[PDB]
Amino acid sequence: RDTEKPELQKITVTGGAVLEGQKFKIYREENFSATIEFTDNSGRIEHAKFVPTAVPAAYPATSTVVSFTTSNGQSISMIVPTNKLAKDGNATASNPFTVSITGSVGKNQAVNSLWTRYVFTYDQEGNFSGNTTDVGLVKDLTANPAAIQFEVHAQSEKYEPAINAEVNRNFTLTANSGTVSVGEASQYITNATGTPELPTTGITKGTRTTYTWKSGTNTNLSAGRHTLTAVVTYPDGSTDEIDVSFTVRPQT
Ligand SMILES: [Ca+2]
Ligand SMILES: [Ca+2]
Repeated sequence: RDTEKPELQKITVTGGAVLEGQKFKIYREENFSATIEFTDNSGRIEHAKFVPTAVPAAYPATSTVVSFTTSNGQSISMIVPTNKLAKDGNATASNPFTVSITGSVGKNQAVNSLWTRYVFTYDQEGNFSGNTTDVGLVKDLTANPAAIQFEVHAQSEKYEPAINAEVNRNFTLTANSGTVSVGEASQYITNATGTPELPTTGITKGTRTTYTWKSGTNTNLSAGRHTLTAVVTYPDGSTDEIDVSFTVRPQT
């Protein structure tokens, strides 16, 4: 008889999260999705569930869709395709049993917020993936292979604004002006080469990236050299600040 536990083989993620082992590092106001793949030596998994603790690890049972709120009307969902359970060959290396995760986190959810959930799969004999350890109690995500975490990060951690090299910042005054206006910050700012394109909208309706001059910035510049600070505010309200040089010369 089968006395071998099903085995979590692989996790994949897409969109607004980064995977570190069993932890999903999620940037606010961005959709993400994930898959977790399991195999069993029998080739068949009978039950699969997501639960908030490890207490019911050993009890074979199935969940459909479970979720939790993440502020700003947003949520994370954990989904089992239950109609694929309890079929021969549904959990082989070439056809792993796959559960999905999808959602997003609202801007009002604090940075470093952390949720723990547990995913269990069961073969027909009732052997289960993972174990009964409470990773909160032992302060160690890795102590239970069934544990997964969702950790909230600021969009400012993901993005790196840079200066658009093609836009002129060396100005010459006209014949009869003491100043020249630098105008809008947005014309000078882009994403650093090889880093993610800056967001436009968030998930919360009405959220969007802004490009402004830092409070206290004078924008009508007289002759000389200047350094101005531009503020990129992401949809989640976190910010990068980038210093931008300008030169103002008199007309000959
Ligand atoms: Ca088995
Ligand atoms: Ca940044």
